[PDB]
Amino acid sequence: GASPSAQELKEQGNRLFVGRKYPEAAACYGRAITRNPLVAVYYTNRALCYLKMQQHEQALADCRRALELDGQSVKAHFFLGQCQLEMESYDEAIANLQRAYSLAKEQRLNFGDDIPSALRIAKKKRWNSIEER
Ligand SMILES: *CC(=O)Nc1ccc(NC(=O)C*)cc1
Repeated sequence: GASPSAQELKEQGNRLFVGRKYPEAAACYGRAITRNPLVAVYYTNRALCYLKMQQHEQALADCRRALELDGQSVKAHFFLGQCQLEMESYDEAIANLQRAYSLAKEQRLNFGDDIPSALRIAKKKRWNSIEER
């Protein structure tokens, strides 16, 4: 009988995630959330688990909750944008990826070419969507 802290469950979820045990990692992050539900990173951790499993509605809800808790979160806007892109909500996806870019610059955070690459892909898939449909 030990009940772990939220941070311990987060670390446990990280190890499960690296092992590609995403349902188990998601459940770990969920148990961290119940212990401290005001911590936005636990929600973006779980949202990435759901994205790996193509659970878009759950990933969307976690990203939106992370933004309620931290409206300036680069990660929440980025994974929200990715989720929306996979759901083909192209204009919302691009707008959230642009917000992630602007916030990362404001916050002095280096993500290499991650955000420009996501933006370029999102725009190209949007245009391809239209050039066909
Ligand atoms: C704890 C840890 O290493 N997590 C982690 C998160 C994300 C990724 N990369 C992708 O999902 C593409 C690797 C490891």
